[PDB]
Amino acid sequence: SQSTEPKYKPLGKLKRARTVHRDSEEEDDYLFDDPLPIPLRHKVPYPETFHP
Amino acid sequence: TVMASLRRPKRIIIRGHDEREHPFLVKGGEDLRQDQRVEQLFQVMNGILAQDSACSQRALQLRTYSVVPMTSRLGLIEWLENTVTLKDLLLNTMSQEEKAAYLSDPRAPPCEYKDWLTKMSGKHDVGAYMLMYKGANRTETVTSFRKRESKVPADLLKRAFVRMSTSPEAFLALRSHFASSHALICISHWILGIGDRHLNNFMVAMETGGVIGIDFGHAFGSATQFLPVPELMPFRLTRQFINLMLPMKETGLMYSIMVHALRAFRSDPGLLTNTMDVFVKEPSFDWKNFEQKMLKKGGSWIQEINVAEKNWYPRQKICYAKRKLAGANPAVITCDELLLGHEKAPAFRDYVAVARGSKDHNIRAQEPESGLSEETQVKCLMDQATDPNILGRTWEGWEPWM
Amino acid sequence: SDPAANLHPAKPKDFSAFINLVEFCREILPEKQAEFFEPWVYSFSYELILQSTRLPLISGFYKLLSITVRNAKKIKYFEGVSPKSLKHSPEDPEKYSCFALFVKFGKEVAVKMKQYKDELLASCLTFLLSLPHNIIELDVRAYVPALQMAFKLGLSYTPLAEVGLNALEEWSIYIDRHVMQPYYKDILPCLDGYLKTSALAISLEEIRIRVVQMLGSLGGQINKNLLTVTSSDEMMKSYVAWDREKRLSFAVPFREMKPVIFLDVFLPRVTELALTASDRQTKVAACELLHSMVMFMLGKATQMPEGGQGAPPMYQLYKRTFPVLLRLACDVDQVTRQLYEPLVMQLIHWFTNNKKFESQDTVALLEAILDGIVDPVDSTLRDFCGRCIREFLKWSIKQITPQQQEKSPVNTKSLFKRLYSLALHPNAFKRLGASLAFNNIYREFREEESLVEQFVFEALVIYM
Amino acid sequence: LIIRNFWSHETRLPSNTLDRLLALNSLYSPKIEVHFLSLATNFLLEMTSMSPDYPNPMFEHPLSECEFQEYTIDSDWRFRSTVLTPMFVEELKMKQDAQVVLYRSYRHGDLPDIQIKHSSLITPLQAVAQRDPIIAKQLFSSLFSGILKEMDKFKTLSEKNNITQKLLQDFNRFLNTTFSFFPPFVSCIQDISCQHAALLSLDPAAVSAGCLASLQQPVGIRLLEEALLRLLPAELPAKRVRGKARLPPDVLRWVELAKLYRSIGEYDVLRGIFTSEIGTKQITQSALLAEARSDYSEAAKQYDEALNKQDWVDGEPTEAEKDFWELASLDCYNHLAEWKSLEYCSTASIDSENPPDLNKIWSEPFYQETYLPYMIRSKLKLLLQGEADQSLLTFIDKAMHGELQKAILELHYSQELSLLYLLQDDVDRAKYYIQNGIQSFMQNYSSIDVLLHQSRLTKLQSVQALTEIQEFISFISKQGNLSSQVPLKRLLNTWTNRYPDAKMDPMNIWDDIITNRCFFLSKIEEKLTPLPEDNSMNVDQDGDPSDRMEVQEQEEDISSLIRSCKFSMKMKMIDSARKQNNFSLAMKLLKELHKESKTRDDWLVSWVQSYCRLSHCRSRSQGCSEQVLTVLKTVSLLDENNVSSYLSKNILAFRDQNILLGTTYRIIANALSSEPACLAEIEEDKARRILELSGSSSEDSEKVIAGLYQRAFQHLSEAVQAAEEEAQPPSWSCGPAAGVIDAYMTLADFCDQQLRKEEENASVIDSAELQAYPALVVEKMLKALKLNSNEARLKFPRLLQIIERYPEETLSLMTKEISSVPCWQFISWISHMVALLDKDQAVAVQHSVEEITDN
Repeated sequence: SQSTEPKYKPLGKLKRARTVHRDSEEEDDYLFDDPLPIPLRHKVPYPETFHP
Repeated sequence: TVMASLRRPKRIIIRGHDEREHPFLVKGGEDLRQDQRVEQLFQVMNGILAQDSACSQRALQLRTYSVVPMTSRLGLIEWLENTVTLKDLLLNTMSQEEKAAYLSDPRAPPCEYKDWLTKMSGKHDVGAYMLMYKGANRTETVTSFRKRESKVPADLLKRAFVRMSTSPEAFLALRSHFASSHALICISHWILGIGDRHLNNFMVAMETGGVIGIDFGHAFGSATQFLPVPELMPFRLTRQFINLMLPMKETGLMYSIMVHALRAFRSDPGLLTNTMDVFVKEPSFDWKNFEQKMLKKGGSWIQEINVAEKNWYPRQKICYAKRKLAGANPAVITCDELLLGHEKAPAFRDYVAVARGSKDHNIRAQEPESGLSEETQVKCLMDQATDPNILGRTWEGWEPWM
Repeated sequence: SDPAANLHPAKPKDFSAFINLVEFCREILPEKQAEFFEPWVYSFSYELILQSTRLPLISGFYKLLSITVRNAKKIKYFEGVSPKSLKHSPEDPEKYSCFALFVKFGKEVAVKMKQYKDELLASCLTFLLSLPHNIIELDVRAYVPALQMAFKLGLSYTPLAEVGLNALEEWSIYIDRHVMQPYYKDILPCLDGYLKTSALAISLEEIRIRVVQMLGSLGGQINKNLLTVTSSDEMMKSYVAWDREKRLSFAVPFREMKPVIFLDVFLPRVTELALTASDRQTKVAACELLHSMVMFMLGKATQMPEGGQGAPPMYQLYKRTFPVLLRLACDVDQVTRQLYEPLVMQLIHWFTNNKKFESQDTVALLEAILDGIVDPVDSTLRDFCGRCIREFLKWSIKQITPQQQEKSPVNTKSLFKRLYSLALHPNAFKRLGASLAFNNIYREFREEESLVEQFVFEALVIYM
Repeated sequence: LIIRNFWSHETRLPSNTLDRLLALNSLYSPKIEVHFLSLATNFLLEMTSMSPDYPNPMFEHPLSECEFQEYTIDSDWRFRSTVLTPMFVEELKMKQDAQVVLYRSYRHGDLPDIQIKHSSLITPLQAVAQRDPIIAKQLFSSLFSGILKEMDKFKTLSEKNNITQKLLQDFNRFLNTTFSFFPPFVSCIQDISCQHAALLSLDPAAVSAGCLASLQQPVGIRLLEEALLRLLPAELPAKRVRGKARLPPDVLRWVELAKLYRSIGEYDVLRGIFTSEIGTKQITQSALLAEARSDYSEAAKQYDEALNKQDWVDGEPTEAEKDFWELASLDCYNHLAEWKSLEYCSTASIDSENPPDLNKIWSEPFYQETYLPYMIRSKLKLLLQGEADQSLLTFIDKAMHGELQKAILELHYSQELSLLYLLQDDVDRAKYYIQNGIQSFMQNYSSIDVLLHQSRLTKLQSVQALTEIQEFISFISKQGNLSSQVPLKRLLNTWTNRYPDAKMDPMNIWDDIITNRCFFLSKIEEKLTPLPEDNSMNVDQDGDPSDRMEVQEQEEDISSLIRSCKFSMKMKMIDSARKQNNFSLAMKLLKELHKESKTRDDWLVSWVQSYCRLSHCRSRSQGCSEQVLTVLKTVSLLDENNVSSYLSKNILAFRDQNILLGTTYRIIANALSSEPACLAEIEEDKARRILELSGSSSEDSEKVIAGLYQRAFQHLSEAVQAAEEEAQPPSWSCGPAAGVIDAYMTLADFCDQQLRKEEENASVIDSAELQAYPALVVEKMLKALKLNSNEARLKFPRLLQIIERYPEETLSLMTKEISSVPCWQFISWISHMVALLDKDQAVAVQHSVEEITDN
């Protein structure tokens, strides 16, 4: 526990929630009613650039 | 006060019991039921634009004034305050040296156009345009029109807006409002088939930069079907309007406004199409009223004898309006109007070719005749409006140079 | 035309006694929760309203009535009288009669307050905006302009701003949304005017905080009306150039060259500072610079141009400047007044001269004076314009020769015809301006015997 | 004054009146940026008095003869306040030595005095310039322009070029070395650079940064456009210079102009700039078209396809196009509320390793401006939705350990800090952050010009959100509201009565408001849990909940009300998104609500109707085959007995479902009629389903169309009969009349379109079944006009045309039914009614014209 002497009170973590499992694994019965899922976004540029 | 314009109307001020003054324009010997019906059509258009989210987020509304007929030969028209004619603004922007040379000077574009018509056609009347249509080539017309455009200052609208404004923010606001108003006016006039858009038919609001359209005499291709010199243009997008957005192109703000307005109009066309159907089938809109109206005013000098003859069919006008409110090519529509009106002419083929294009420099000739999207339709409209081949063969009073 | 002008109490001690009594009643009366004030609401309100009706120029009656209406609301006195004449008196006719009397007095005060100013106005606005929400729910419109004036004056006078904020909050909370919806576009622009000053008695920081919270609590479907006035009409104005060309060319001297600057780009901000500046030093500097530029304009106009062209037309510039000079010559200040009143008199004398006559400059000056004399807000400017019309006629009839008057604008006949037109205008303030003008001319009018014998019957019929 | 005379002395300020401008340009420090214009103007005008033309009078001649008297001096009294005092009634510790000073002199006369000293204009000009930044700005600009124009006459070309280069370097130094960013100073510098030519080569990056900091975007935009127009740096596309890495100078100016236009909020100009100048590929045009069509899914897909593509036949795209693609894909993912994608995209380019190091956000200025807000927003949204992750919070605490990072976090993301703390309890501190956010809103709104509408609208939406944040904080900070149910009821009623604009607010405002409200409801549900750690212990301990389950059975505990409010708010958001033509977001929210919609009959039927409405709106802008597929998905949910059981209980939902099913059938039939072989164009299962739904024994392309039209008419007539059959009270003032009007107009429009279709093309079939169409149109349109429908009022003349075409079917019907419509509903078409008086079919309008003549 590190509340700290000053105002910041930086929080190490969050007591609230932290629930491990959320929502049914089923995740909505009808595939037909809703449209196919958008492709997952992909990006692979070169890092360590100067003023990109 | 007597207004210096055609038919010489007069301006009176009425003091109401609400302790306010109401200026009005008194027009005598001029039926004005068509103007009232067109204003009602614009009100319906304004409602449809207001009920659309994309246009509501940009506040696209056509400025509508009041037209009231009291007699079949006399009526009252609301007078707009702090407004000026676009031609008057362009003329007053020019200096004394510039104004005298365009206004009164040999080799001026107003005189070079007539000299060129005499050169390519041994006539000094309305048949010179027909002979030039039959006897001129695209390259010559384009080169002559560009050389004629080069003789008029290229930043008249920009200089005027700079002179009125005091800060760059005011200049930005005025230019944006002018561009948006002009784009909305252009698309709404093309939907209604309104022609005869010369520089004296536009009024500029000098306090905010807005544009207002007046003097609606032609409707549903009347300038393309019944004039001795046909108008093959959807709206007025000339060199000055292009140069107003000096670093940018017309494919930005104006294109976006026109596309959004056309998309709003094309969604649920039933109300609009029904209103123009009620407009087009009227017992007071006979061919006699049209010929009296076109006879009273000069225009393209329709004369006491009409070559195109009476071909008044309200079913064809509403059919063309419904077709263009769906995916349709503007070149196809104007060629259809030319076929309906100018069939017995010696320059029919040249009319059709000029109005259609060449498939090498025009995007409207590379597209199908129907099923166009809104973006493609607006692109074809802009290409047909800015075509030097069409603009180099127009009526002298239209002034295609400015 | 101002009612509370050149008027003094007959007994100055009685006014001091009344002021002390009102100030004492501010502290003593609202005490004890007003449980004991229950049987005195009608007996206080009737007498106070009668005395205020008999003497409408005393703010103490309005303040006492304000305390009366405030104590009643804690009591709840007007929670069941909204049906009004639908039922005669289910519980008590005293409350119904008090309600009806309160309704009529407030509507009359709102109608009569449009000519008051300063302390009397602040008290009337407080009294009307302290009214219960049922009376406002009757007719919203007569009370709207009161809210607008209270907010506008609260941009500089904090208690009026607080009163207007409380009234707006009460109206938005308790009055039905359907009836209050159309009026928000008239109310929110002055809150925007409050918000624009955030770049620079409850301090204004908490007032702006309350304005922000009120805007947020209204909702996105309403607070957009905060931008209704802007980007339309006047807001575009004063953003346009006074003249499309440049007239005042000034050559700044140096020992080597003479660069040319234009003083017509400074004119709008200089006039704005000379008219409304909080700090006194910048106001004095702006007034002096405006005087110098008026002298420069007059000299440049009167100077014979060296070039082959004609004299530089200063019509547009004179027309914008002449109205500002008229406003400045009747300022609440005295340095501005004694600096600019002789300027206006000298300008009238010069434009009525033999040299500068039958021109659009005299026309511009005369139309500026005649437009100022029909000001529906400022009465001091109206008085000053009446005095300007007298001086104009007095120096017009003397300087000019007996000849050189046929087919000549800006003459006695023409001035009378403009006054006659003003007198027959259906607008109330035009007739008032014409009457004030004639009341300022008649001394000079009666002296000219030849002018009388042709201008008495027509004027009598016109004014009847 | 001593320092001023020291600096104005010779050998420290040359008196050649041209090198003095350069000397004043060199005599500049960022500390005195506020008063620099007044200082420079005073230094320039102080040498005017050394000229021989200074003391002598300016105008040599008076206007006329006027003898001036002795100098009149105003009475310099002590000013007093009079606005706050009793009226009709009958200390100056530092004001007495700070009284009003005066310049020049005056002389009274019967004419104005124009023979004034030449100093009488110079002295007050500088006097008022010292006390006003705007006047000093104008004076400095005018003096600079005049000195430059006059030096043009007395200099050679090489010297002019040298001094212009020196001025350009000085202005670049001014724009690059500043921290106060005084709006008059940057505006003056940029305007002076704009009105000249050799100064048009000013550095675009410094101009953009200064205009972004000081909010002089119009000035920067004007400078950039005149730089693009008048300079003409290079017009050779063949790249005659040797090939190297650096981007072209013109496209840098285009990028800066686009940045300024995006900051000012004009997205159409930005789209045009990216279309015509930045874009050099074909995928870019289609992506921009999709973005302008509000189809963010397709635009994002095309942006990712362009970014991962590794082989280009035409050539490698420029770096500007690639960064525009990345930024536009970030904007598209933000618009779609795809937080998990937005967070990746934002954190993708920081590191090549699988876990990104967030500290490198604070490394480059480019990373801070384009990735930080998106990353913060995505992580905050993911946390507020209920997911658990500490990355954002660890980043926040480690950043506020510093001072520059903490300052620039507090400057902008104060609301995010408030929400982040309020999540992790800390109710006491978050008030400080929300007050800072409100104050920053005040500053930002007050720093924007009044001619820019979009920015002020955006700030209005922002302050709405901030005020709701503060209101919830105030509600939760008091323990009295936790007890009982009246404060929760008040808050719920206020929240459901306070909504963003459906037609005028973007989806970001709705998303923020809805997410914050749902988070607040989750927090108030967590706080109002039973006090013992085991559920229902206190409930069985006390006796009140036992009797509340019997008497108060009408509603349930706070959980049910919270769930109902959440469902209603999310449905309102779904309808708003459907109205704003954002279909992917509406589909996402509809699925997310479907997860739990099937627990109550009214919730289920509301979900089904909203889905069908969204699909109907989606079908409009698609082809015939896509139309058929969309409404074929739609049609499977409106013919189910499980929901028909509830439809038998409520008559309004039955009418709405019948209307929706009739609309679906009409769409199917219209799509089939406008495109033959469309059924053959789709797979056999869908064609067989359409054949079964048609109900026609034949297998041709016309009997199916006729059957679908018959089913559509049957459903619309069933809906109108359900509406008419005493489905509601009379309901004055047209409260619930919207559904009845909708049914009337739907049936009337369907029958009217069918009647129009018969008139256009020549008819060979008898079509005897259409005898009931025109009377139906006239009658139902007349009831709709009675119910105050604007659409019927603008569709009135069609009824007169129908009367003319088919007299004996409906002339008497209209004559009987038109007599009950209010007379003032025919004022718009008064000309037609008075022009339809000498015809045979005039009996209908006689009563109407007599009524309006009487009124």
